[PDB]
Amino acid sequence: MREIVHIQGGQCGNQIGAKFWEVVSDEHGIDPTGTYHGDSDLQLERINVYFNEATGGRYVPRAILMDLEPGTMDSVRSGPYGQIFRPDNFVFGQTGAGNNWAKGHYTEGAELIDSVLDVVRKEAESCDCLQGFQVCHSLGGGTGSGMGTLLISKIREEYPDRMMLTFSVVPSPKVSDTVVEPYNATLSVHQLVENADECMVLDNEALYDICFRTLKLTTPTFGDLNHLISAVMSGITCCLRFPGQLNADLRKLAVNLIPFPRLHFFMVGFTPLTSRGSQQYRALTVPELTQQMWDAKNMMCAADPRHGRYLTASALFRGRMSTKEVDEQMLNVQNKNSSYFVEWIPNNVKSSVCDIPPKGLKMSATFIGNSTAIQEMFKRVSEQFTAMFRRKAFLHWYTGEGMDEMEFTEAESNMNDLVSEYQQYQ
Amino acid sequence: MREIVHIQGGQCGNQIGAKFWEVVSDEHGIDPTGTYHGDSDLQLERINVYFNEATGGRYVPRAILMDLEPGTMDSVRSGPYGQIFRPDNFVFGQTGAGNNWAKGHYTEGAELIDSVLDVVRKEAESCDCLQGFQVCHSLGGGTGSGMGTLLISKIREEYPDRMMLTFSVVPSPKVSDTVVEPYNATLSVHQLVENADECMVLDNEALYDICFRTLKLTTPTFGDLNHLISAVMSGITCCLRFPGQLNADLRKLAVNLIPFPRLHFFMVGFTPLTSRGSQQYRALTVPELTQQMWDAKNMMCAADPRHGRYLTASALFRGRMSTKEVDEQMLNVQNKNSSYFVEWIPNNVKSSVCDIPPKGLKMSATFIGNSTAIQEMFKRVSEQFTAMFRRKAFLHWYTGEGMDEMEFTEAESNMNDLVSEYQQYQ
Amino acid sequence: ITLELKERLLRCEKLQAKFEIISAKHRGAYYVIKAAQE
Amino acid sequence: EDNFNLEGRIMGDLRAMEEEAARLNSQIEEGRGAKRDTLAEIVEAERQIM
Amino acid sequence: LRQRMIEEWEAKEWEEREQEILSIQDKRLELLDNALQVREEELDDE
Ligand SMILES: Nc1nc2c(ncn2[C@@H]2O[C@H](COP(=O)(O)OP(=O)(O)O)[C@@H](O)[C@H]2O)c(=O)[nH]1
Ligand SMILES: Nc1nc2c(ncn2[C@@H]2O[C@H](COP(=O)(O)OP(=O)(O)O)[C@@H](O)[C@H]2O)c(=O)[nH]1
Repeated sequence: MREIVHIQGGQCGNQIGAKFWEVVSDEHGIDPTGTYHGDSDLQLERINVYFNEATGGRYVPRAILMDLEPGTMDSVRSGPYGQIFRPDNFVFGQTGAGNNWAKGHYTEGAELIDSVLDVVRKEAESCDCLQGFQVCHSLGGGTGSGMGTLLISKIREEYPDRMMLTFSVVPSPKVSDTVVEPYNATLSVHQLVENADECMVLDNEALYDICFRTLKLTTPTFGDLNHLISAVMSGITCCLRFPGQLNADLRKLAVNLIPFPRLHFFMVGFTPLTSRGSQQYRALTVPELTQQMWDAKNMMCAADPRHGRYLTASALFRGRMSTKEVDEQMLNVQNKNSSYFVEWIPNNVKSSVCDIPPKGLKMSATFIGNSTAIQEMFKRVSEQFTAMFRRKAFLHWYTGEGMDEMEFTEAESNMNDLVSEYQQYQ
Repeated sequence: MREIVHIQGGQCGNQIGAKFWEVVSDEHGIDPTGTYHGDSDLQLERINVYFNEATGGRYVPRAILMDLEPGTMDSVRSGPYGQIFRPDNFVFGQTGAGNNWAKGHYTEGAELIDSVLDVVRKEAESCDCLQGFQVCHSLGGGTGSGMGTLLISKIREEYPDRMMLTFSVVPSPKVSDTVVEPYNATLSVHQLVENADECMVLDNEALYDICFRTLKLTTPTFGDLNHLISAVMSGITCCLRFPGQLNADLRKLAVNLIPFPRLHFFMVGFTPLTSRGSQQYRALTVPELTQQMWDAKNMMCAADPRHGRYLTASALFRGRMSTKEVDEQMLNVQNKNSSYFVEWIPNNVKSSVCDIPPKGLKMSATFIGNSTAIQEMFKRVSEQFTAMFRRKAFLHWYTGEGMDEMEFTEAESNMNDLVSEYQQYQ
Repeated sequence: ITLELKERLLRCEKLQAKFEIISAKHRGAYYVIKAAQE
Repeated sequence: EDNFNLEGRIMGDLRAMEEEAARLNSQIEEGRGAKRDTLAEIVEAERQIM
Repeated sequence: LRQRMIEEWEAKEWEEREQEILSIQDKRLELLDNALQVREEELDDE
C-alpha cells in the first residue's frame, strides 16, 4: 500500500531499469506477456507497490522512462520484459544528449522535463500513497547527469516529504570511458547533495572487479553489471513487498543511516556472491554472509572502507533466520574493530529481517554503509576537475550554451566543502 | 570438536595427499561425488574433524593444495576422488620453483605466501577447536622444502600453541632424482628443527625396499608408495574419529614421545603388510602384529634401528583387542631387547587401542619410534652437503638469487648439532 | 623476535591461569581476621 | 628518430628503477617500525609476567 | 572493628612488601631491557 515510483533516465539508467524490472517482475511471478502466472499467493499481496492492474490482468509497471534519443527506447522495448512498460511512459526527445551538461540541464531540460512532469504527476495521482521516489540514472552522461538532476530538482520542489533513493553511477580513473566526466560529475553532485535523501553510489570498476573475483566470470559485460545492480535494487525494497520478523521501511533506513542531513552518500553491497563453479561448496550461513559483507572486495563502489571509518551501517537479511545469530554477528563484527567505526555512536549497525529470500536462493542480505572513506571517490573527480579547468579545457561547449564559469567554480567549491566535512568527521 | 587442517606442498605432497583423501574418504564411507552412501553411523559420528557440510550432504575436505605449477593441480583434479576439493583452495602460480630453494622460499614463496595464508586462515576460522595442522611435503625440492618451510613458519608466527605433523619425504641418495638434494634438505631441516613439532621422516629407499621384500610386487609405481604412506597417515589419527578403550590424541602422543625440547623426528611403521598370496597363510595374532611391527625391515626409514637405542616408542592398535595382551606384548619386547632402550627412562613404550580397524583389515597397528638411529640419515645427507659445498658447486643459482655464503655454513652447524644431540644421548 | 614475543605472551597466560586457580583453590585472606577473633 | 626513441626509452627505464626502489624503501621502513614496536611489546610482556 | 584497624595496617605493610617486590622487578626488568638493546645492536651491526 506504500507506493514506490521508479524514474529512469540516460542510456545506463534505461538499461539498469530494464533489468531491475526484469528481476522484480520474475520474482512477483508475472510472465513476459503481462499477465500473472506465479505459483505462491504471498507475492500477489504487494504487487501494487510496483504494478497497476489496467483491465484483464495486464499489469503495467509504475515507471517513467526518459532520454533525449529514441535509440534507447528502441532497445528498452526490444529487450526481454519490454512489453510491460506502459506506452505512455516513453517520454523521449529527438536531438540527443551530446554529453554536455548544458544541453542536459538547461536547453533540453526546459522542453523535456516540462513534458515529463505531466506523466510523473499523473502516475502519482494514479497511485494512492506515495512512500517516495526511486530514480536510477547516471552521473557521467548528458541525460542522466543533467536532465535527471533537473528532474530531481523539480520533483523535490513538488513533493517535499517523500524520500528519494538516487541510484547513481559515477565515473572512475581506470574505467574512464569518456573525456568530460569531471564536468558532468561535479555539476550533478552539487544538486545531488542538496536535493536527494539516500545517494546509492555505484561505479563500473567495482562491478568488474566483483564479476572477476567473486563471480569468477570470464567475459563480464553490462548485462551482468546491471543484473547485480538489479539484485541490490530489489533487496532494498524487499521489506515493503514481503512481511518478516522485523520490517524496515525506507524512512526507517534513512533515520537509522543518516546522522546529518547532508551526510547521506551511502555505499552498497550484495551478499552472497558465489561462483557457479563452486556453488555447492560454500555454506549459506549468517557468519559466512557477514564475513562476505564486511570486506572491501564486495563493496559495489571504488572505496577502500578500511581506509576510513564506518559512521553507520545497515544490513537487510532475507530468509527464515534467527535474529539472535544475526545481531550477535553484527555485534561481534562491531567489537572486533572499534577503530573502523566512530567513537560517539553506540550500535553503529542496524539490522532488519524478512522471511522470503529472493528466487533462486534461500538466504540473502544487502549491506548499506554510511562511511567516511567515500570522500576519496569525490576527491579523485575534484582533482581531475581542478587540473582540467585550470586551463579552460573543453569549457566552450558549456560557456556557449548559457553557462558561466561561476557555475563551475561554485560546483567545485561545493564538492570541496562536502569532502572537507567527510574528512573532518574522522 | 578437535580439528585438523591438511596442507599439501609440492608435487610429492599433492600426490600423497590425494591418495590420503582417497583412503580416508572411503574409511568414512563417502564416495567421490561427496554424498554419503556407507553402512553404519560410527563413520559419520565424528567426521567433522576433516570434512565440512556444504549443501545437504555434500562433504568437502579441509585440505589446501599448493604449489607453483598448474599441471600438478590439473592432474590431481583429473584423477579420481579429486572432485570433493573446494576449488577455492586451489592456489598456485605459473612460473615454477624449479628445484630452487631461493625461488621456493624468497621470491615465489614471498609472492604466494600472503595469498595462501588467506585460505589457511579461512579454514582455521571456519572451525571451532584446532588441535594441530598436517603438512605433506618433501625435503628435496623447491615447492616442497622451501615453500613448506616458509608456510609452517608463517603459521607458527600466528598459532603459537598448536602442533604440526610435517610428513617429510627425506631425499635418499640411492633414490635421488635431482642433482642438488642436500642444498635443499639441509636448509629445510634448519627450520624444521625450529618450528615444526612432529616431523615424520619417510624415504623412498625404505618404501621401495618394503614393496620389494614384503609386498612382493612386480611393478611398484608411486601409487603403492602413496598407498602405504596414506595408510600410515590415516592410522596415526584414528584416535579422534573413532572411540577406543584407551584413547590417546595428538598432544598425548607428542608429550609421551618427545623427551627433550628438540628431539622430534619420528620413524614410522605399519602392520600388517602382506602379499595377496601369503595373506591366506598367516595368523594376525597380537604377538605376530607386534613382531612384524618391530621388524627392522618394516620401519619406513633407511636407518636401521639396530644402529642405536630407542629413546621411546608408541603403538596404535586398531580393532577390538585385549589391552592386557597389548601391554604384555610390549613388555616382553622391551625385556627381550632391553639393550636397545634408553636406561634413564623406565617403560620406554606407550600403547593405545581404537575399537575400529581400517576396513577390510579386521585388525591393524601402527608404530612411531623415536630411536636415535635417525642420526644416520642426517649424517648421510651432511656428507653429501659438505662434499658439494667444499667447492661451491651449483651455488650461484642461490647466491645470485639472494643468499650469502654464511647461511649455508650456519645451516651446516645446525644440522651438525642436531645430529650430535642424538649421539650425545645414545 | 615475534616468535620470542609470542612465547613470552603464552608464558604470561600460563601464569595468569596459575594465579586464578590458586585463588579459587584457597578461597572458593578475609579468614585470618575472624580466625584470630575466635 | 632512433635517438629520440632511445632517449625516451632510457628515461622510462630510469623512472621504473626509481619506482621499484621506492617500493623497497617503503617496505624496509615498515619492517624497521614493526621490529621496534615488537621490542616494545616484548618489554610490556616482561612487565605483565612480572 | 578497632582490631581490624590493626589488620588493615597489616594489609598496609603487605602493600609495602608489594612495593618492594615492584622495585626489585623494576631493577631486573631494566637490566633485561638494556641486554635486549645490546643484543639487537650487535645483530644490526653484523
Ligand atoms: N555499469 C554500467 N554502466 C553503463 C551501462 N551503460 C552505460 N554505462 C555507462 O554510464 C554512462 C551513462 O551515460 P550516457 O549513456 O552517456 O547517458 P546518455 O547517453 O545521455 O543517455 C556511460 O558513459 C557509460 O559509460 C551499463 O549497462 N552498465
Ligand atoms: N612418494 C612419492 N614421491 C615422489 C613422487 N614424485 C616425486 N617424488 C619424490 O619427490 C622428490 C621431488 O620433490 P618435488 O615434489 O619435485 O619438490 P619440488 O621440486 O619443489 O616440486 C623426488 O626426490 C622424488 O623421489 C610421487 O609420486 N610419490
